[PDB]
Amino acid sequence: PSSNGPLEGTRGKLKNKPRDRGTSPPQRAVEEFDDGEKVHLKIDPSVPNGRFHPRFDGQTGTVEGKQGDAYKVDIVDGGKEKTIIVTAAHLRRQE
Amino acid sequence: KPGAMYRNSSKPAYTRREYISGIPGKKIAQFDMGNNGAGPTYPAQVELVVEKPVQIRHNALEAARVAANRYVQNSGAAANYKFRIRKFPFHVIRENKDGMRAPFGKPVGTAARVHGANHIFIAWVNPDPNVEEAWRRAKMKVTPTINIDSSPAGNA
Amino acid sequence: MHALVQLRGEVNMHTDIQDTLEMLNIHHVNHCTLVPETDAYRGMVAKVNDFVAFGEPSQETLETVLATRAEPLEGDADVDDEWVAEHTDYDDISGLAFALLSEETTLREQGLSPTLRLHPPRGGHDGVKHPVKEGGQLGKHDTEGIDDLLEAMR
Amino acid sequence: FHEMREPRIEKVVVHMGIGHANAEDILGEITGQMPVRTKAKRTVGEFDIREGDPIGAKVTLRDEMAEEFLQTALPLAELATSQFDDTGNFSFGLDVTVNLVRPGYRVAKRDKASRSIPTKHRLNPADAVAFIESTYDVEV
Amino acid sequence: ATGPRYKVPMRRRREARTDYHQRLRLLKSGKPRLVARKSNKHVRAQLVTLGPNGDDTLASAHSSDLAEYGWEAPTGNMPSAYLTGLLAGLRAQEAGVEEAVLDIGLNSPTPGSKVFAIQEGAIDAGLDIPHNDDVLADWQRTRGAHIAEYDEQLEEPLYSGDFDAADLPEHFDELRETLLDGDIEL
RNA sequence: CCUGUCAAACUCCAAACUUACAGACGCCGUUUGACGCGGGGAUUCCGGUGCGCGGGGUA
RNA sequence: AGUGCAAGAGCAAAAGAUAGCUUGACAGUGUUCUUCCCAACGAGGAACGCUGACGCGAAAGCGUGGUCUAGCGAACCAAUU
RNA sequence: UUAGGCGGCCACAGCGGUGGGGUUGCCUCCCGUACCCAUCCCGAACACGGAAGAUAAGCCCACCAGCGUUCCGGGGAGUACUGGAGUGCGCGAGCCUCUGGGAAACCCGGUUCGCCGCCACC
Ligand SMILES: [Cl-]
Ligand SMILES: [Cl-]
Ligand SMILES: [Mg+2]
Ligand SMILES: [Mg+2]
Ligand SMILES: [Mg+2]
Ligand SMILES: [Mg+2]
Ligand SMILES: [Mg+2]
Ligand SMILES: [Mg+2]
Ligand SMILES: [Mg+2]
Ligand SMILES: [Mg+2]
Ligand SMILES: [Mg+2]
Ligand code: NA
Ligand code: NA
Ligand code: NA
Ligand code: NA
Ligand code: NA
Ligand code: NA
Repeated sequence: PSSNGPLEGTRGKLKNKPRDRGTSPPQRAVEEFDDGEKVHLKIDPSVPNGRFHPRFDGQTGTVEGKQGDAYKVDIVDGGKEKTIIVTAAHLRRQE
Repeated sequence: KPGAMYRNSSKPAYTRREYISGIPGKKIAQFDMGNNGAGPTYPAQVELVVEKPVQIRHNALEAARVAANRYVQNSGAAANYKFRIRKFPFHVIRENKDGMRAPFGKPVGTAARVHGANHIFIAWVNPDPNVEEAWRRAKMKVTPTINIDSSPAGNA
Repeated sequence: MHALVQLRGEVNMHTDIQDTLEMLNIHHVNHCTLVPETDAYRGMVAKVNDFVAFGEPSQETLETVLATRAEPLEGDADVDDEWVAEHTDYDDISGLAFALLSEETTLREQGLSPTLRLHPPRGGHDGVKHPVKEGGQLGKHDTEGIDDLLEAMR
Repeated sequence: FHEMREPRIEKVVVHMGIGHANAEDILGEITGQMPVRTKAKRTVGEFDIREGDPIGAKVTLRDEMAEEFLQTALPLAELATSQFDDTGNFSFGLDVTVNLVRPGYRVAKRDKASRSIPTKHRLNPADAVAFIESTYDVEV
Repeated sequence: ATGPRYKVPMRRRREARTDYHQRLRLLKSGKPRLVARKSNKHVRAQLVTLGPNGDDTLASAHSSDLAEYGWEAPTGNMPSAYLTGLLAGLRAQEAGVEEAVLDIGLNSPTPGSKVFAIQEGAIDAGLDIPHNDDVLADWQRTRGAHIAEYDEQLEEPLYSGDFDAADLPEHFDELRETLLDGDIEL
């Protein structure tokens, strides 16, 4: 890479297809998850806040409590265990 | 310089003029020749088909075209035929003209990427194939071996 | 049910391929295993497709091989009819063979080593540089094709 | 069908596009209600570089205030045709514009469930000339 | 519409019915919404909750089914609003609902407006709702005093036939009084 | 309207493939203690080649 | 279009424009991720909490500066609360 | 749902167009400014009060595919590209065979002129 900011090489993953453009539906930003649930991590290009480091897009972690309205999801980066602060706006229930 | 230096399609496509400057103009005079006022309403239609993917510098394009059309004056300056070269030299080419230090070359020319089996030239004639000869001379000045293919023409 | 026979060595073969052969109980050239035709097992043999020889053997051939090259989970003991009878659910080799082919049981389930360590093909095989459709000995085979190999390595 | 299809005057805007005013006063009397400032956009050579800046006034008249005005405005105008909108509007003159439309226009001006008026229900230049011409004067 | 790349607004945005930015802030509370809506002739009050396939209305009240309790007056006014609010508020209580936040949709937050009246009614019914007292009408206007006095400038009945000539903010009390005890559907 | 061409820093499209998690089979571990945790000792931080994919360069 | 400035990205009853009011560019203490993929490493950065005090709004709520990714700096000594 | 309110998915729902619908009841347009409230100017809007009129808008209902979109058949195409294998071919660029996957454009014919949830309601 020529630089090392968090958004390096995120043109694709943090952009919306022309039609999914614009403010997202509120239903999924309010969704409630229970500790132990498996959730898929994916940033909503239209939703500014509650994001996590782009490197984790694609992860499937486990909800383990929350902080404020945001949730605390445990994932495993390679072989390292990590906790991710993320809002519902960027989570989906597995299965 | 020799075609040896630029005839292969091994490099990335380099054509974004918004990021490249100082690109030499093309030597190709025209792409439409003959009676361009008329539409392809001819009995016969022969084509020059490249047999290998290659890069053809605008140099060779102009030399090959001239050699063909300039000859198609076996039919006359305003003869009844229409000649078309369908490829344009989009691929910008450099040369590293310091040794291998900061070697990204400087724009020196342009070439056209043609894949094996494409037709680079297409002429339209009435049962008067002098054009077949105009191409024996044309593929004489381009790197690849070529195939002179006739399409609408069961008048053998 | 297909008969799997490693015909190419480990040196230079992809690790993820070698691991697969090992997951299928084959750890040496010429070793053979019997594998059920399931989606999961099918995916595996496909990945191993270039270093092996496989196919569905005929009742007889399986029987010949079982008799000649089958072994207990441990020990020298020859697996002959009597062994099969006094140790398995079946009454003789044929009984076993049939059950295997119809994929009703496995060499393990019957206290037998999952591997039939064959002998080098007598007369030599067709080559390990080309598949069957090319006159080689790699890849899927005919029931008649597999039988010839298996029998030559009996 | 009709009655709810027949034209009507909705606001008459009287504005003086000056270039920098004292003019409001006459607009106030000519109409009958306070004028509104007219700021401008973009910086330009006519020493009009100031973005927010008084450069004229306007007055939007509705109902009687609009008729009672046109009952003198129109007489001071001759023109017609070509000088008409594609939506049945027209401006003449100090400017005086007349916006014309049919009964269910609020559907497009309200907040809730607003909607654009269907082309069919729009007012045509012709259907406009008729209505007005049929009110103390002549077309072309 | 124009091309593959064109962006069509959410249906409820096209219909110009739902303000999705406000809806999101509304849903933040995690409480039921006290939907206050109006019509030229009526006034509706719903207590909506969130659901898997859309919202769930647990309790509602329409200014029309107000007569069902003795309403003999128009239904597009302040007293009407309050009452519909109180009625819905009560049915709400019966439903086990205890608190809600005021959703006034695309309406304006104007002081003494009918939506706030609706809110006042719901609150009195016993529903716990985040509000601000001095944005509400001064009781008398809620009663319908502003309309009675308007008919004082009579000369011609404010009500075409309807009931009464000088109108009745008293009819308002009798009704509120009624709703605060027993009766069916409450 | 017709007709001739393109894109490492274009995309209305779009693989193979790589990848998170889960289940199944396989293999493995429960006297050969896997997975994991804590600690002691390193060596090492001139690499090279083939193949696939590359970027530069006439090579 | 605009959003201060590269480039890529976000945004339309707004994140843009205008108006009005306001100083949350507030004090304190943390969790997490990043810096440093995996996989140890400081300063710095960000997201998300809690406590206190405020601003605005009818209210939900929004404000931990400017939409996001650049604008930064150890120990020792000095000055200051 | 003989016309309503809140929504979910967010064009299969968009764009354009045709036909139909309100005798007491619904939504509207509509009528009107004493009040709450309101326009840097206007009861236009916002807000409030109300029924003389109307079904012309909107809206609801039925339907049309010309454009945009979604999905499907057949053709393009097992083509392009591609994971694994090769003492197969080619001066080489590169190609070929076996194995496991497998497209895009475009053409022709269908589909699509929203689906679903909660509440209320001759
Ligand atoms: Cl993170
Ligand atoms: Cl409403
Ligand atoms: Mg990329
Ligand atoms: Mg043994
Ligand atoms: Mg021999
Ligand atoms: Mg051999
Ligand atoms: Mg990759
Ligand atoms: Mg911010
Ligand atoms: Mg020092
Ligand atoms: Mg100091
Ligand atoms: Mg009609
Ligand atoms: Na979106
Ligand atoms: Na130098
Ligand atoms: Na040649
Ligand atoms: Na840090
Ligand atoms: Na001003
Ligand atoms: Na209508």
